Amino acid sequence: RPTFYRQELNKTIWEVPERYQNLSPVGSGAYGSVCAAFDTKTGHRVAVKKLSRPFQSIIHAKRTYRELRLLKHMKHENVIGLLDVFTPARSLEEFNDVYLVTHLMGADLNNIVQKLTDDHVQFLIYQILRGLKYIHSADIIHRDLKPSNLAVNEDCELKILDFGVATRWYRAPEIMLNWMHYNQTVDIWSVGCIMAELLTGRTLFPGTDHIDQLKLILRLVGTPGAELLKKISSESARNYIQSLAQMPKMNFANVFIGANPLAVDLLEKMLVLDSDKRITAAQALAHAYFAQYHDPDDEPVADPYDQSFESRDLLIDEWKSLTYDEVISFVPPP
Ligand SMILES: Nc1c(C(=O)NCc2ccc(C(=O)NCCCC3CCCCC3)cc2)cnn1-c1ccccc1
Ligand code: NA
Repeated sequence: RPTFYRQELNKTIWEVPERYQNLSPVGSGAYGSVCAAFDTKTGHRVAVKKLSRPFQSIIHAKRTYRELRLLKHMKHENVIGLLDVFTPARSLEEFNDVYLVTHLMGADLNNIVQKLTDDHVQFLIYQILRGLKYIHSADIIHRDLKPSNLAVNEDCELKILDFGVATRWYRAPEIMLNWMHYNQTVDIWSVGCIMAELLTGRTLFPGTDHIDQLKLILRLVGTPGAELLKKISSESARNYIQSLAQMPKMNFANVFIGANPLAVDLLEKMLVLDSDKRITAAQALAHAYFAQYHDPDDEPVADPYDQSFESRDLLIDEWKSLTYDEVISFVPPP
């Protein structure tokens, strides 16, 4: 077990291994309680996140466990990974604080987007889809993909993260309200909204609320057809839909005027209202738009992820003990 040192940063106490030096708060609360640090083991800059009141309630304790399980799972170039997790505690009874260490990323896509060049759009969306193929293969759904959850270094290498840009702007209509029926392609909707905004410089669906959000979405993609309406089990949802004056699907070529026609064709496949018909991440990687980058031998799937804990109703100290187990069993990447 390593030697720790104590300091106070912008109102928060930080007890970290001497391995991590030169701690400097980043963002403000945008990312949580996060410090840029120098990792003396590797000679790389890292980010250290100290979880806030991780075991204050059952729900905090389960969120803490969930975050650590997800982070320990992720082993892909386009997904944030866990470099280290540590507690200053020497025992479970002493255990109250959880620090996570990741790569320090350069900028988010919110603090980048001005238009981008079509080549930079191809590469960034390619990497998002490559990461999504990976987490979708583990039956993980991001559910809050948006530009602030995407980080990109000066080299344009991109990682998917979740720090949690209104979420509603990027959210699939089927999970805008009554979230009882959806699939992995809720994330593909979000990618379509992100790609549109990289191409145009403008939020595609800047809804002021959930009702304005659905209105903007149906304006572009049209009101549900007969085939989709047959699949809506919520009577309230059906009554809302069928009370709207009918609207045709726009020709996306007439909306994204001047865009690469292959980018427009991929947007048409991502922003399909019917989630049964929406392109998957694996399918989208094989789309002609990514001809320059697609390598079907270098788009790996994930190991299976046991999310059986999500269904469990446990006490604070149980979630705490499980979290402690995961800290102890952590094996750093080589
Ligand atoms: N602020 C940070 C950090 C940071 O906070 N690291 C620490 C950090 C800790 C956790 C996460 C995270 O994602 N928890 C959820 C994990 C599982 C999801 C992964 C995705 C798929 C769905 C499951 C993220 C970060 C690193 N770089 N920058 C940074 C960025 C831009 C500019 C300047 C600095
Ligand atoms: Na979403």
